[PDB]
Amino acid sequence: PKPYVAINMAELKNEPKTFEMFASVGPKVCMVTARHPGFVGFQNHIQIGILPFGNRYGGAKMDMTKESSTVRVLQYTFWKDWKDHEEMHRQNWSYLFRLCGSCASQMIWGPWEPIYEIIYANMPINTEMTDFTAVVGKKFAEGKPLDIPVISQPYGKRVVAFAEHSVIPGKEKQFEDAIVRTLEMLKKAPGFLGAMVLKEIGVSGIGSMQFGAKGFHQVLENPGSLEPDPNNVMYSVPEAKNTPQQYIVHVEWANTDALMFGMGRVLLYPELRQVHDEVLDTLVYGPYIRILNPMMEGTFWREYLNE
Amino acid sequence: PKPYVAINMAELKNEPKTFEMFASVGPKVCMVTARHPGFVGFQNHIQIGILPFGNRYGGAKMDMTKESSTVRVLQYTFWKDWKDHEEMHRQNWSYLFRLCGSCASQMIWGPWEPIYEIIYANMPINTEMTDFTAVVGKKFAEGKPLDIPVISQPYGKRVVAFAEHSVIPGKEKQFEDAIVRTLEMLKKAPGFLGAMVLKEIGVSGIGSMQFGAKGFHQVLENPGSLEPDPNNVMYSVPEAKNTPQQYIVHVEWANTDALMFGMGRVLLYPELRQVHDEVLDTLVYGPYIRILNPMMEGTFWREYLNE
Amino acid sequence: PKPYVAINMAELKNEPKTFEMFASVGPKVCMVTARHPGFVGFQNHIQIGILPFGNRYGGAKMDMTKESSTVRVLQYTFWKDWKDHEEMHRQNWSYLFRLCGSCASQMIWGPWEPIYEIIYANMPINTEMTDFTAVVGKKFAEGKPLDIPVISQPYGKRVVAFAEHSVIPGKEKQFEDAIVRTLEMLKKAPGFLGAMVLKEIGVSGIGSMQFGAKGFHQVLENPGSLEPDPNNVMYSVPEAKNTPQQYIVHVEWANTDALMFGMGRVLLYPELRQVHDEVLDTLVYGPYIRILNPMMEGTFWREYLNE
Amino acid sequence: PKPYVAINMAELKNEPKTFEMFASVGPKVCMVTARHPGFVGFQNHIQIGILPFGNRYGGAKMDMTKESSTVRVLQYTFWKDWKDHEEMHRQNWSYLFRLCGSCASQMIWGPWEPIYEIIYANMPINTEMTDFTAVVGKKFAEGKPLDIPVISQPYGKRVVAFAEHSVIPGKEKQFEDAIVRTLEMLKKAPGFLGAMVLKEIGVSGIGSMQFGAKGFHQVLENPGSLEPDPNNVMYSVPEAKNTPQQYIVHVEWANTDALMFGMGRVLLYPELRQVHDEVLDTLVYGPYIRILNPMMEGTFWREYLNE
Ligand SMILES: [Fe+3]
Ligand SMILES: [Fe+3]
Ligand SMILES: [Fe+3]
Ligand SMILES: [Fe+3]
Repeated sequence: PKPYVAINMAELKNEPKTFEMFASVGPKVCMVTARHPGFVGFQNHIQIGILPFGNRYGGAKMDMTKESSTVRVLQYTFWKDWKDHEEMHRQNWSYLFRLCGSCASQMIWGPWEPIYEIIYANMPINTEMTDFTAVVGKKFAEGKPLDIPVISQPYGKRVVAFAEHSVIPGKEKQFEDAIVRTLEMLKKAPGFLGAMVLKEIGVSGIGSMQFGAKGFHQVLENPGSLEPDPNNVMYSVPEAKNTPQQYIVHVEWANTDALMFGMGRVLLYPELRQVHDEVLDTLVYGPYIRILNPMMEGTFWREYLNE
Repeated sequence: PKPYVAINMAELKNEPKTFEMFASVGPKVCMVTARHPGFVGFQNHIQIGILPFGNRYGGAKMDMTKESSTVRVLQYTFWKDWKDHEEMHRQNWSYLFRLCGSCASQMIWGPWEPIYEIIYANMPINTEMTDFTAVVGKKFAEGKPLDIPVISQPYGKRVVAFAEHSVIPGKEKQFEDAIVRTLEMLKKAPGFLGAMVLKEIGVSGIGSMQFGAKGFHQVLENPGSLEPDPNNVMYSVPEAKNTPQQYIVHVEWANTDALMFGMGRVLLYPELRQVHDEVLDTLVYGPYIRILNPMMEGTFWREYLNE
Repeated sequence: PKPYVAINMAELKNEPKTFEMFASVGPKVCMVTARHPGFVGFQNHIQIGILPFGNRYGGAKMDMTKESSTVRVLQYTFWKDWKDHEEMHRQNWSYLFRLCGSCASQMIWGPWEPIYEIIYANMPINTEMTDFTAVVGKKFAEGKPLDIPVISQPYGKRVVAFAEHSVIPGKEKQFEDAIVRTLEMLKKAPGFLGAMVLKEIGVSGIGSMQFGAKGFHQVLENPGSLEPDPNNVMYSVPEAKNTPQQYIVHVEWANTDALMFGMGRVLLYPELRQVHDEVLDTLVYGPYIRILNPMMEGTFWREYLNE
Repeated sequence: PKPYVAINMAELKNEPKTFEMFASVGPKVCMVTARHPGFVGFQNHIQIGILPFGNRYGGAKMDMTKESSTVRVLQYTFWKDWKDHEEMHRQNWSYLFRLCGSCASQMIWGPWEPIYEIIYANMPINTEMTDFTAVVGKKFAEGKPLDIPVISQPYGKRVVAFAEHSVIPGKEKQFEDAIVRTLEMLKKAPGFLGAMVLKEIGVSGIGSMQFGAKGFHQVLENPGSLEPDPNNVMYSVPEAKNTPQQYIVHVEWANTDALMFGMGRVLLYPELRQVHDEVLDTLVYGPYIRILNPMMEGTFWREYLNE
């Protein structure tokens, strides 16, 4: 079934010490989240650049890692029910806060953790290049050759287009119908590895370290080993849901060229351009497209999705 | 009277070429906006850093300009009626679009231009250190020594704390009452040069280059001298107003130390901490505090403000 | 069905500034061409070298990019009807001319844009190495394993042999019959990714910036933002068709070794050599073979071709 | 059938001279062992690093080869009957001892050669990327597409997780049941190339150069060409079997990322975590996971395994 998605967002200094603590702390956080039975997996991204759209963002490029002073992370966690995420955070607060707190020395902005429902998904299981022979064999044995997916390689060996959209109030239905039509046509592009549409349903205060006054002072005053009152979150997840409605259109690609010209198909192929024009007519903000590298992931979230 | 405020936000490459075109294009844009009789001035900022809040944002410091790969600009324009801003853009579209278009090669994100109402303002006219003798003389001659302001130096010789807040729906009145009480007490801090509270009323589609499909293609395809159809904006300013409600708390200071410890008074002075805790209890997001340098400005906006 | 092909040819300085504007202007031109419903895609090439034929062109080699002072571009655009190309140019002249005009500082020769009919095509859809599992699955599901193509990777991950021929008047039928026989046999060579034969039907005056006196002076005198009169083109496309008849034999290959020895099959394999000798007997000029890298492309032109 | 496994372990100086004599002497030893008809193959490993488990072993990383002063070897030889191994050593002692003796100048610890029975095996034949077409063709021809394996590339082109476990006396049955359930689920991870569980049955005294007093002095006093009395080994293989019972869990992976996150599946996937927790409850020591590179191997041992 379709899981819910929490996306933890933050911006940190682009330096070795940051990536070192990614390697130490990251696995720990993931292991703690896996204590909850509603946890079905994760996909953690580093932003490597921004899609320039010709020279609309002429200062950007798809890979800005060698020049950027900061690094943005987007950590997806997947949940059977979005309430599982909230429960997991509270049940494991002593660990999560202290783990996430150790990132402080590198932090510039965040954490900020919106919650999403998946309203459309065409996402395959991941496989390594070593796997495809056994997959093909099994699918033919089952008489289901149509269920043979593309090869979507895990652990940093593909790229993601993270397209931000906010929609004019009242035009949500038009956006959702048109974007699904768009993605159904987009899958013809070479190197297309899957797409899903995420619709924000709210924000996790606790995941964003957004407390009332009491928790705010505890966060600021913390020596590192004393958690804020997790009960001092002043709003529920849906209470923080944004209007204009926010969506993420998440599209995966074999490589950044396939991404650039593949996403470009909505501009370059007249038949698809006409369909995607219906998406553009609904927007308050966007499309703004971040280029992401899915480096650390628990690939079994796609097994839950596709069962 | 209180003007409305448009704030044009963008992120550009932090390099000499960016600042060179600031010097060339900036004045032109300002001269064009001054064509509209509703224009009462401007205050253009560069972000120089982020308030770290101890080590809450331990990767940040108040002046990150020497290390940052990007520069964020926040360009305030002041208007008798916010509709003046929208009309100005449309009436002078051929000039403005082609001027702002020349920034493309340096752009990474933006432009994004929310519109605000001022719900509280305690902001003096600017004066240079050369002016204060005449100001003192004039005010005593008129029998109005209470009207002698602090010395708030224009053109990059003071700093701004730009504090972002979003508020839980239903708590706006609690937020506004408490933040005004806070700022009324905050003005006692040494080096305090004024404060105002900005409340978002919407977003300018045209100022944000956010069009329907037609305008979107015209923007991407533009050689530099062909404006998109300005009539292709699909939403009004109020249709894009965010819920949760967004506020900017804008506080000006003599220098970055006075800023750090002055803003810090809301944490460090128990009486004020109690008042400001009422603000904290209302928030979905924030406070997130950007450190700004007001470099280019038309100081007469404060003359309109203070009559 | 078979589309018509326009090939825009130009020679520019081989330096970073040229490739930077390829990246800036290129996408824009492509987005503009896609405004016309008869546009079915594109394939843009950079020449990387010349096939030396042993030492017939002993000063040449297949990759001369590190030593050449110039770079030649060959930009294919594909059209349902060749008149669509002409119509597109005229309808979008203000954008196209200003876009192409910005290349001026790097230009040494061109643009020159002959138009071609395709008289033979054996060209597969492009696929990334990630795609083939799904393609195989789909074709077996449909009971059409013979329709499983070779893997022809898009976006610079294969190479093209661009073979220029001009034919003795009266020998066109012999050339065409023999070259098709040749290519039908050539497809047995390892790493063969497809072939097509293009027959010139004329030249686009507007795409070649070839006007009468009025337009000529407008081009020379242009500050960059004032298009020449597009009605000052003095000849129709067929009026410029060359006699001797010109052809392009366009053959795609996995890599430059497969290209060299694969094309060489028409000299090295006695049975194929006898067939290809019938081609050679018809020539006024050629074969002259440019080595091309297809870097930027709209791969959906092959979907139109093979539907 | 399942062969028995002898694993020769040693630690040597990490320098070119060590690898040079690996290349000279290594093949010789393998040729001598192949004199015995019970020999069914071998898989020789170099340890390239240690799995850090987040920062549990924070001084370790998966590839420590550029920094380490030593290199550990683990040389698997496979035998129809474990007694064949003992027989081979004694029958060919003059060659083996003089061959292994030439390693002396580089040795820091070892040799130590435990013997194991395989209690679980899910291990495919090796294939190069060049082979899979013919493999697929053959299996479909035989009507057995389910017997198409993953591509497990020989000769250094994959990696091994070498997981050491020792089990509480009385808990061997629980360990063995749980670890098999674990590995049966683990095979779902991307890039999983096979697994087996080795259970120690004893230690080869002769393979470990562990003699009585007489042989000890002969070893120490040897000029290089005088073997110790091979009959002076004072214990049989089973007499040296350890309690607590020792196991090796041997898992092969496409690459070190697939290894890290794949092995990590027993921590990150809740369903598998519950199963694997039953393994953890039985342990005296471990899991300690060495990262191995299978460089030199006789791949036909897997043909014997899978018949
Ligand atoms: Fe979370
Ligand atoms: Fe504006
Ligand atoms: Fe053209
Ligand atoms: Fe041995």
